[PDB]
Amino acid sequence: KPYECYICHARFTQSGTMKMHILQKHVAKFHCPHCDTVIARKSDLGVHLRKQHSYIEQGKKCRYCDAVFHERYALIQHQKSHKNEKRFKCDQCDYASRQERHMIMHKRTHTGKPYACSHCDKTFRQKQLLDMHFKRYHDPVPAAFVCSKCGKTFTRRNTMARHADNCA
DNA sequence: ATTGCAGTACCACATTTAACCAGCAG
DNA sequence: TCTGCTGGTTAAATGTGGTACTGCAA
Ligand SMILES: [Zn+2]
Ligand SMILES: [Zn+2]
Ligand SMILES: [Zn+2]
Ligand SMILES: [Zn+2]
Ligand SMILES: [Zn+2]
Ligand SMILES: [Zn+2]
Repeated sequence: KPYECYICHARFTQSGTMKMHILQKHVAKFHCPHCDTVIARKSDLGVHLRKQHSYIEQGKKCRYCDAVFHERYALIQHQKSHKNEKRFKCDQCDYASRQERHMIMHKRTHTGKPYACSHCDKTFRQKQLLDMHFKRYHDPVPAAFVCSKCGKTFTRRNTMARHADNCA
């Protein structure tokens, strides 16, 4: 199918689309009257505001918040007020978590320890991350953390680092 | 010197979603 | 030709999560 584009030899089925390629490469508007976005093609602006800016009859709720919105753009934009913010406040105590998983663990301290070692009568509140009890006690290598140059060893980086600050 | 615990930092992997783009009917 | 739609394709942001790390207080 013709017709080849002269500067760059597309490759287009119909002339109108080819001239569209000359316009795109080979720029253009358009700016959504309501939001600050810009769209390549006008028809794509059409879809943008048939999807972001149509009145939704039953409002949607924020994932983190109690705000409802009847506009999609308004809804997402709001969820912005929640990004990189502590979005999971805790009812019993004033601790807040950016991620829910953490909120669940914190809860456990208030609502008491369902992780249990197979080999021992030990229950760990947090997730497996405390089944590293398993590595230490049911014992397949603690980390060295060597200082320089005194060559001393520490079981923890931070302590070693502090020591390294003033050593000879 | 240390460790366990609660909670954070870091960094990688999986998901979503909104514009792109070609082609099309009217 | 011209205009407005589409469905499927493409990446950037964000959710998800593993884990090493930390600060605190035994
Ligand atoms: Zn060209
Ligand atoms: Zn808009
Ligand atoms: Zn909200
Ligand atoms: Zn709490
Ligand atoms: Zn055990
Ligand atoms: Zn040293």
